Amino acid sequence: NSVFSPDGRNFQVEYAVKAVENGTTSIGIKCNDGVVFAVEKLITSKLLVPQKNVKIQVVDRHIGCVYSGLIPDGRHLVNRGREEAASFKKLYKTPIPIPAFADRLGQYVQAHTLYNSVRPFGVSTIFGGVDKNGAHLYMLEPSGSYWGYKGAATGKGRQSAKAELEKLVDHHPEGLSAREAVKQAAKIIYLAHEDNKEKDFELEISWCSLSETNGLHKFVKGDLLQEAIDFAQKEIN
Amino acid sequence: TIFSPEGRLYQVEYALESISHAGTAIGIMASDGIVLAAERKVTSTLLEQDTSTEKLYKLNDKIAVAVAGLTADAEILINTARIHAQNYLKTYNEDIPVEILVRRLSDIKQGYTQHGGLRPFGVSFIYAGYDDRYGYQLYTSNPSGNYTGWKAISVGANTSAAQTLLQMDYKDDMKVDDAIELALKTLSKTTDSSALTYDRLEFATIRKGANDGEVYQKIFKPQEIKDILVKTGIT
Amino acid sequence: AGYDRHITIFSPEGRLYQVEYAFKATNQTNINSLAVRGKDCTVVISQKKVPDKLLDPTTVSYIFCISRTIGMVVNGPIPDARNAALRAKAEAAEFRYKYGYDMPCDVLAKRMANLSQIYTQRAYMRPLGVILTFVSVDEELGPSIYKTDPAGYYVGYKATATGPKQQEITTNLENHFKKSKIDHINEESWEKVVEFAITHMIDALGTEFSKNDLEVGVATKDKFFTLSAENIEERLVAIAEQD
Amino acid sequence: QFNPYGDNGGTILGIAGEDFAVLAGDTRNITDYSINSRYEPKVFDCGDNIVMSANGFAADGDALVKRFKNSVKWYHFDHNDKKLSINSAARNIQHLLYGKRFFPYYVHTII
Amino acid sequence: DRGVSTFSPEGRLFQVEYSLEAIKLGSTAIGIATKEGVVLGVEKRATSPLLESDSIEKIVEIDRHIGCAMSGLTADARSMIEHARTAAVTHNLYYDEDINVESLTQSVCDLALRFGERLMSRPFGVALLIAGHDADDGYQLFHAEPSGTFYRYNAKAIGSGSEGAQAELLNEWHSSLTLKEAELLVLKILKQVMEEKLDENNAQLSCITKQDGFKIYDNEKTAELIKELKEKEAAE
Amino acid sequence: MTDRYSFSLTTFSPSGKLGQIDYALTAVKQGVTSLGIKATNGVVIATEKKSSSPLAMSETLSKVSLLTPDIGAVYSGMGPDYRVLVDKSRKVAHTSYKRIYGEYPPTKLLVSEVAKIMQEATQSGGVRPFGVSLLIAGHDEFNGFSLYQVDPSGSYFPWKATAIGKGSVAAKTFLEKRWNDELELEDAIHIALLTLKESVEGEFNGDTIELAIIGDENPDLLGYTGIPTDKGPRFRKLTSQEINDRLEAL
Amino acid sequence: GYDRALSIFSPDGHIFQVEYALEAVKRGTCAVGVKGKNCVVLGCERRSTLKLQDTRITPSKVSKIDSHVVLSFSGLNADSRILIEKARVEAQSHRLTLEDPVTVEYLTRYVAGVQQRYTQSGGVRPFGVSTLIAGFDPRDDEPKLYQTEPSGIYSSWSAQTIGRNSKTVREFLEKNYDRKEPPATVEECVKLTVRSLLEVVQTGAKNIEITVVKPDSDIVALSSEEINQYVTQIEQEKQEQ
Amino acid sequence: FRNNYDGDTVTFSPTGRLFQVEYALEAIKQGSVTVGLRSNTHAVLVALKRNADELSSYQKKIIKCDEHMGLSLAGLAPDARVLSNYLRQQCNYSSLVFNRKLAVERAGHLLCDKAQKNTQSYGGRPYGVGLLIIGYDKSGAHLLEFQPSGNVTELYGTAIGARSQGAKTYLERTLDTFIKIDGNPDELIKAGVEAISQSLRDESLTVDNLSIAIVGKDTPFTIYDGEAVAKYI
Amino acid sequence: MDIILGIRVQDSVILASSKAVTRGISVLKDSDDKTRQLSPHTLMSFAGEAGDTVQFAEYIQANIQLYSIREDYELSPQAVSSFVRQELAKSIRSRRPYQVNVLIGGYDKKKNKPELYQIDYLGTKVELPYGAHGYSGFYTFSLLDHHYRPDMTTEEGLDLLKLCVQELEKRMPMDFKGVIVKIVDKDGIRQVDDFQAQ
Repeated sequence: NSVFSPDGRNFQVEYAVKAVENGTTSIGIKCNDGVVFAVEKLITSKLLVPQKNVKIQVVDRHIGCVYSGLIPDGRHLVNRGREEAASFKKLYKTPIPIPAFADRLGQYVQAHTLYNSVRPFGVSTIFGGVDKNGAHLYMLEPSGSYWGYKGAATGKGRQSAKAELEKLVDHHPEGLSAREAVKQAAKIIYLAHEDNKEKDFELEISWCSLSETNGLHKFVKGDLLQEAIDFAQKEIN
Repeated sequence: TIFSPEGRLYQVEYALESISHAGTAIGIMASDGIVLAAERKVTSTLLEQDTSTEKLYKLNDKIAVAVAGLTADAEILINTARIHAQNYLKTYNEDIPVEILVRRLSDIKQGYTQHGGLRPFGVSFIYAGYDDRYGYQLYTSNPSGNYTGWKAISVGANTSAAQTLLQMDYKDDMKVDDAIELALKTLSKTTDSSALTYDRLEFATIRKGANDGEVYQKIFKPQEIKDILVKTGIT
Repeated sequence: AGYDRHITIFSPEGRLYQVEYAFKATNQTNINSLAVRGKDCTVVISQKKVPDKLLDPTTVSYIFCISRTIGMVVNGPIPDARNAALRAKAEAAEFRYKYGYDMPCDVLAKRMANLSQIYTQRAYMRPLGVILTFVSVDEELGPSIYKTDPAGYYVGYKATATGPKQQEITTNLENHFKKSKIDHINEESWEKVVEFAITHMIDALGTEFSKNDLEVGVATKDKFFTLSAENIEERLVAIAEQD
Repeated sequence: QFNPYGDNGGTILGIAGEDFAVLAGDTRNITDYSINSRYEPKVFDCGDNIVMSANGFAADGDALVKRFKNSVKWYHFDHNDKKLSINSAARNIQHLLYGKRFFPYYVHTII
Repeated sequence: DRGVSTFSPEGRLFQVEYSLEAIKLGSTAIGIATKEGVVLGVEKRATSPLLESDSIEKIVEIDRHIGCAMSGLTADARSMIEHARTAAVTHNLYYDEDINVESLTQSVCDLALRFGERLMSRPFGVALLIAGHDADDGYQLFHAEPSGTFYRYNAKAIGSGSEGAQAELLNEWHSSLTLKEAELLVLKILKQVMEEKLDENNAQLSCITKQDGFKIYDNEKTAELIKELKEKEAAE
Repeated sequence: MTDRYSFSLTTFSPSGKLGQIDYALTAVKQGVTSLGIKATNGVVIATEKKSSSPLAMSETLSKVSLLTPDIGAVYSGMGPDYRVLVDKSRKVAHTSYKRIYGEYPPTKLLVSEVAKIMQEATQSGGVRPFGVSLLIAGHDEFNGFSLYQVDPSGSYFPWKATAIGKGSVAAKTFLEKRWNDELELEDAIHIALLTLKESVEGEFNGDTIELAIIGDENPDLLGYTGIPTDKGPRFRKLTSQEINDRLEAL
Repeated sequence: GYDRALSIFSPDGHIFQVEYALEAVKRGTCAVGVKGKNCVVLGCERRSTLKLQDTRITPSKVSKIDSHVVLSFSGLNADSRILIEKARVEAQSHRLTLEDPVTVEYLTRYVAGVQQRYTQSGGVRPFGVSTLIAGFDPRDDEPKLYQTEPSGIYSSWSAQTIGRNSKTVREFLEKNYDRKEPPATVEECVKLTVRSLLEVVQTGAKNIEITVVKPDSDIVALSSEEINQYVTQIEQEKQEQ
Repeated sequence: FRNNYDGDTVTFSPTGRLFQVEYALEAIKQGSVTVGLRSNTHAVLVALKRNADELSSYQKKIIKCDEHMGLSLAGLAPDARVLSNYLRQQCNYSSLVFNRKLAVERAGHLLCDKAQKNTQSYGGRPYGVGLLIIGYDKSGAHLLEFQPSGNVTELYGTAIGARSQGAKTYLERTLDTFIKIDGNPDELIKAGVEAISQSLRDESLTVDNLSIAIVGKDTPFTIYDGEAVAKYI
Repeated sequence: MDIILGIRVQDSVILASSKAVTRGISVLKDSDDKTRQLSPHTLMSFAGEAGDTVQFAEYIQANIQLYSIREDYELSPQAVSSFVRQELAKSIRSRRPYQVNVLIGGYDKKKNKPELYQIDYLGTKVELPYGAHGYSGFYTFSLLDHHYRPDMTTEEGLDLLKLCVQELEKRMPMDFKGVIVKIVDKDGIRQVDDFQAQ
C-alpha cells in the first residue's frame, strides 16, 4: 500500500478499485436546485424484508451518501464523515459546506493509501447536498480522488449508467428538475441493472432539493417512489 | 535476537565477524600496571594524528578502554559507561569498582541480544582499570554480552596470531616496561602494513603514579609513541 | 519482490526506487505547468484537461491558494496534491501565528521539502507522487518561484516547467532568457506576463488553446489569485491580435 | 465553591419477619424548606426478590440503585442466571460503596 | 509462514491447531464425573529415575470446591492456575460465596483468548481438565482448550493416550458409577495407555467431593487401589 | 496510521558487512566532489554548485552552511539528507551546549553530536542511514582550527586535507602532493581552487563554485558594536566576485 | 514498541526458539548437582580455546542467590546474569514482605516462571540457559536440588546434570546414585561428584570446580589442591585388575 | 492471483478480494446448523447443538443480550462471546443513558462496524462467526443475519452453518405460512423445528440436541434447553 | 521525642535507642528495638513519624543486603551513609517525604576505624564523634562536649552513655522506658542487653 509500483501507480489502490467494480451499481444526478441519489439492491432471497435494508446514508441533515463495493467500508467512511461534520459545526456553527465535506472525506481516504499497515477503502462513494451556495455532487474513489459532477455512476453497471447520464447532460443544458431527476434515476438504475441481472433487485432513491425538501436530505418513499418505478418499468418495455 | 537451529545467535556471530576486520588492540596486565596498545585502520598521510583519538578512551580516572569495532557504536557505549561511573560516585562517594562498570556495559550489550529487534553494537572492548578491591584488572567484552578477565588479551584483526605470541612471551612477574615492549612486538608481527610507525598507533598505561601512592592514567602523545618505538629496536 | 523495491531502503547502487517511482507518478495526469517572473508579479500556467463530460469543470483544478500571498501548482495525482495543499495551508497559518509575519515562499518550500525528505528516510510512509511549485511576490525577495519534489529537493527558479513535456518548455524558456539577457519578463502589467507565459507554452507544445484548456494563477504584492475562464479568454484574444 | 452534595430528606424502615421482610419509606422529597415532590418513590424492587433503598442525597441514591440493578443484570449474564442471594447482594453493595471511599455516595442504604 | 492470528483456507487458526498438536505430545490426564464426586488422574512421566516423582505437580487445587489437571507444555499452565485461583478468591471477596465451576472455566478461557490490548504472543501449549462442585449444577467436569473453547464432559481424556483412552471411557462410563468405581476405572485406563507400568510413583489420583473438597490422593492410598485393581482384574 | 517497522533496517550480514551503510557510501560516491584544507590560520571548505538547468538559481541552494559563528559544513551525496542534518546540528549546538554553558560547542564536540545523529539512523527501527558524508571545518579557543569528516556509519576522523564524492581518489592524491604544515590561508584557498578544477566539466567560475573559510574574526559581520570581548564570526562565505578574482591569477 | 512474536508453534506442535535454546544449553559447559544425606554438592567445568586468563576476576559458574541458596547453569553466560540478578532481587523482596528467606522451591518456581514468560512475549527470545538451584530451606535440614530449563519447566532431582555430555554423566549417576543410601558424608558426596565429571573434562586441572552447601547458610567453595586430593585418589584406586 | 495475497487482512488480491475474510467466512460452513424465523408478534431461534463426544455436552449456541434481544452462533464460539458481550454493553448503554431499549437495527449496524475494523487493521483478524439476531422492539419482531465480513441483513427467516441451504430452501417456500403465525408461539417454534430438519443427515433430533429461543410482544427473550424442548420433537 | 544517641570511641561505635512506642495516651510497647543491621559491620538507628520509620529502615536494609550478595562484599560505612543520604535527599522533594532521622554506626574494616554518621530526614549528613536526634541532643551534646575523650575504650564509652541516659531520665518530660545499647566494632555487632537495671 505504501508501495508505488514501477509505473508510478499504487497497486493496492488499483486492486481496491476491482472490489468497487464488483459491487452493486449506484448513481447520483445533480439537478437545478439539488441532487438525487439512487442504488441497486440485489434481492439475494425472497426472505429479505422489502424496504428494510437501507443503503443510502445521511450525514448531518443536508448531505446524502451512497456507495458501491464493500458495504462495511462505506459505513466506516460515513461514520467518519459524521464526526467530521459535527466537528465543523461545533466550531464554526454553520453546517459543513459540500466542497468542505468532500475534502474531509478525501483526506481521510487518501491517508489509508500512505501506510503499509493499512489497506485502502474498497468503495467509491457518491455523495452531496445543498449548501449556502447551491447544490453539489461528488464521487470519491479508493485513491482519495474526487471531483464535482453533473452525474455520477459506480459499480457493475457504471458504463451503461454513465452513458445514460451523458445523454441527459447533453439533452438538458437548461438543467433538470428534482422531480424529473428522481424518475430519471429510476430509469438509469433499471437500465444499469441489465449488467447485473442474474438476480432480481429493489430500487432505493433519496434526494436533497431546495424547493422539494427545503435543502434537507430525505428518502423517496410511497407514491413518489411508485411513480418513479412505474416511469422506469414503462421505458424498458 | 533469534536462535539458529544449532543454538547460536545470528546477529551476534556476524557482529564478531565484523569486529575481526578491525584494527587490533592488545591489553597486557603487569604486577605494577597495565598497558593498552591499538593499531589504526589503514590510515593516510593527511589524516591528523594530533587531535585524533579512535581506539583509546578514558572512562573515568581509574579506567580506560580499547575499542575494536564500529567507532560510532562505541561512542554510544562509552558515553553511558561514563555516566554510569558518575552515578555510582554520586551515590556512594567512591569510584566505581572495575568489574561493576564492566558488568553493566555487558548487560546493555546482552539486552540487544534478547529483545527489541535492534541490531547489536559492532564493538568489542578491552578494559584496563584499577580499584582497591582487586588492584589492576583487564577485561574483555564483545557483542554477545560476555565478559572475562585476562593477564593479556587481544581483540580485532589477527587475534589468533597475536594470542599465540603473547602466550609465548608473557610471564606473571612482568613489569610495565616489559609489557610495553611485548605489546609493540606483538603488534609488529601481526600488522598488515610494511612496518610499525608511530602515526598508526595509540598507546596508554595505568601506572602507580611514579612517586605518590596514587594511580595515574597516561594516554601517550604522538612523540611519546615515536620515542618508545626507538628504545625497543623498531625506530 | 526484493525489499529495496518496496520500501525506502538503499539498493546496492545507493538508490531509492520508491522515490524514483514517485517521480514517475508526477506525470500521471499528463499535464504541463510553467512559471515565470515579471517585474513585480509571478505567473503560473497549467494545462486543464477535462475528459469526462459528466465532470463539473469548475472543480477540476491543480492550482491552490496556500495563503493570501502564496500560490501552489501541483504536478501529480490529485489525492497527493490535496494532501500537500492542506499541509502547506496549515504550515503557513501556523508560521504566521508563531512568528508574527507571513511565511515566505521559499521557507514554506523548504519546510515541505523537509517533510518529503522524511518519507524518503522512514519506511512506514510512502513519498508523495507530486512536484509542488510555490509562487509569490515576497516582501523581501520580490517575485519568487520555488519547487520541491519527492526526493526532498528544492531550489529557486528564474522560470521553470514541470510535466511530460518539461524539457521542451525549459529549453524554450532558456532560449528566451539567453536572448533577452535578463532573468524576468520586462513587463509592467501582469496581463502581459500571462500573455507571455501562454505564448511560450503554445510554442513548446505545438498546440493552440481555448479558454477551458488552461489554468492561470497570478501572484502580486499582497495577493495571489487565479483567473476565471473569461479572464483567460481576454488573454487569448490579445495573443491572437499579435501572434 | 461548588458543593457536590445535597440533602433530600427522607426516612426508610426495614423489618425482618420469620418468612418475610418489609422495607418502607416516605414518598416526600425535599430541598431545604421546600417540597420537591409529595410522591417520589425511593424503595425499589431490584429483581431476585431484593428490595433496596439508598436514602440521603437522592442523586447518589439513584446512582447506587442503578449500579446495583445493573450488577444483578450482569450477575445473571456471567453466572448462568443464578439467583443473587441476599448475603451476596450485601457484599456486592459493600464493594460498590467502598469503591467510592474517597468521594462517597452520601446515602444510608438498607436492603 | 505469515502470521499468528491467521486463518487457513479451511477457516482454522494455524497457531491454535498447532498448540493442540503440542498437547497430544503431553502426558495423559483423565477425568470422570459421578454423582458421588469427580475423579482426576494423571501420568507423571518422569524423564529419569533420578527425578523425584513427588515434585511432579500436574494436579493442582484452584479452590476447596475446584481442582484441575493439565496436559501439554505444563509450564504454560502456571499463569492459568494463578488466574483461576485469583478469579475464585476474588469472586468470594465480591460475593460472599463460591464461584460456579462453569464461571471459573469461562474465566480461564477468557485468559486463553488474549494472544496476538492483547499482551501474549502465542496460544498456550496446554489443555486443562477442570473439575468441581457447586450447589446449582452439581459435580462437573470441563475441558478447556487454548482456543478459549471449553466443553463439559461426563468423562474425558487428554494427552498422548487420549484417542485410545476416550473410546475406553465410552464403553465404561454409566450414570450410576460410584466414586470408588470411578477411581478404579481411571487407574485402569491409565494403566492401558501409559508407556510405563503403572505404580504409585508414576501415576497420581485426586478427587473433589462436596463434603471434603479437593483432595490429592497420597501414594500409600493409591498403591492400595492398584493392589485392588490387579485383584479385581484377576478373578476376571 | 502509526509506525510498524520497529526493527533495524541495517543488520549484519554473514560476512560482517552492514549493507545499508555500504550502500549509503555508494550513494556518497556518486555525489558531486567536495573538499577541505586546513591552513595555519584558517580552514577552507569548497564544492561545486552543479546546476540543474540554467533557469535554477544556484545562490538559493546552500551547499556550504554555517553551523555556528565558528563552524561550517559541506557534503557529498544526497542534498536533502544534508539539509535536515544542518537543521538538527544547528539546534543541537544550542540545546546540548549553548543553553547549558553560554558558549558555542568546540568543533570536535559538535562533530561528535552530528555523528551521534547519523549513528542513530544506523540502528533505530524503520529508518535508513543518511546518504551523505560531511566535512566540518571550525575553530575553538582551546583547539584552534580543525577539520573533520563524518560518514554514514557515524564514524568521524580529523584531517589536514581531504576530499569526498566523485573525484575523491584523484583529489586526495592532488592534495597529498601540495600540502605542507606551513600553509597560509590564501595558499589553501588557491590549492582548493586548483583541486576543484580537476573535478568540474562545464563552466568553472564564481557562480558554479561554493567556497567558505574559517579564518580571522569578522567584526563587521557581528551586527553590533560595544562589547569588545567578541569580534564576530570566523566563518565566512566567499562571494562570487571574490572567487573570480582569485581565478584570474590562477 | 516491537512486539513481533518470535516464539511460535510449528505444525508438529513444537516451539523451535525454545527448542534451539536447549541446543545452546547442550553447547554450554557441563554442570552437575548431587545431594547427600546432609549436604548438596554442585560441580562445573571450564572450556579450552584460551588459557592466558586471570583467575581472580572472571565470574565463577556457581552464584549465591541468598546466603542459603546457590544457582549454577549451562548455556549462554550473558543470559544467566539476568536470571541471577532477578533471582537475587526476588530473594530480598521475599525477606522484606514475608520476614523469611525463600524456600529453595520458591526461588526455583520464580526463576522457572521468568524463563516461561520469555517463551510467550512479543519481541523476546527464550533464555539460552538451564539452571541447577541448590541449598536449604530456612530452619530445615532436608537437602534440596532443582533444575529449570528454557521452557520454564522445573523439578527436583536426587542428582542431575545439564550441559555438554550430560547424557554420559546422567548415565553414570543413574548407575551409581542409590536412593536408599545417599552419600552419607560431605567427603563421600564430593566423591560421586568428581567421578561423574571425570568422563568429560580430561584433567582435574584448571577446569573442575566444586561448591558444598550445608544447612544454615554454610557454603564453602573448594580450592585446586583439595580437589586434586579427590582427583589423585580415584584415578589410581579405580584402575586395578 | 491466489498466491501472496492471503497473508493478512490488510491486503487486497488482484481480483479485489480479501482472502483472510473469505477464510473466516469458511469457519461458518464447518459450524453446527442454526435457524432463525419471525412472524409479526414473535421471533424464534432454533439451534442444533454439536457434541465432541457421546460423553460431552452439546455446546451452547444461544446467547441472551437483553430482555428484548438475543442471538445464535455458528463458527468460532469465543468470537460469539466477544461480540455478544459487546452487544450486551451496547444494549446496556442504551438503557442507562437514554432509558431506551436498543433497536435491533442499531444492533445490526453496531456489529457491522465492529467487524469492519477487523477487516482493515494490521495484526488483527476478522471474526470467525456468523450470528442470527432476533428481537422485539418499538417496531415489532426482527431477525438479522450477521456475517464476519461485516454484512448484516434483515430477513423474515434464514439459516447458517452446516447444510444451512436445506433449511433456507424450506423457509423460502414456507414464507407465507410462518409470517402469519401471530399470537401463537408454539406453531412458530414448530415451523422453525421443521425448518431445521431439512438440514439433517445427522438424525432424529434428540432432547440434548435441541436449543430454542423466543422473544415477542409480551415474551421476554428466553432460552429453552432439554426438558423444556422435549414437547417439540 | 524518641531518643536516638550515638557515640564513637576509639575502637567501636555505640548506639543507644529508646524502647518506648507511644501512641496518644498510651505506651504501647516498652521493648522496641529502633535499629536495623545493614551489614555485619554497619548498624542504623531511626526515629521520626510512626509508619515511615520502619519502612525506610527495612527498605535500606533490603538494598544493602542485595548489594552484599551481588558483589560478595561489604560496603564501607561511608558508602552506606552516602546511599542513605541520597535516598533521603530524593525523598524530601517527593510527593510524601519519609519523616525519618537516622544514625549510622559502622566499623570500616579496610581503614580499621569506627565511624558515626548523623543524617536527618532532609538528607543532611555529617560525621561526628557523638550524635543525637530530636530533643535529647539538647542535653547530651553539651554533656559530651565536656566528658568525651577521643581515645576512650568501649567500657568508658558505655559509662559516658550511662551519664547521657541518666541526665535524660532526670530532665526529659516523657518516659522513654530506657535504652537498648549496641556496639559496632571489628568483630561486628552485639547487644549489651542488661543496661536498664545495671
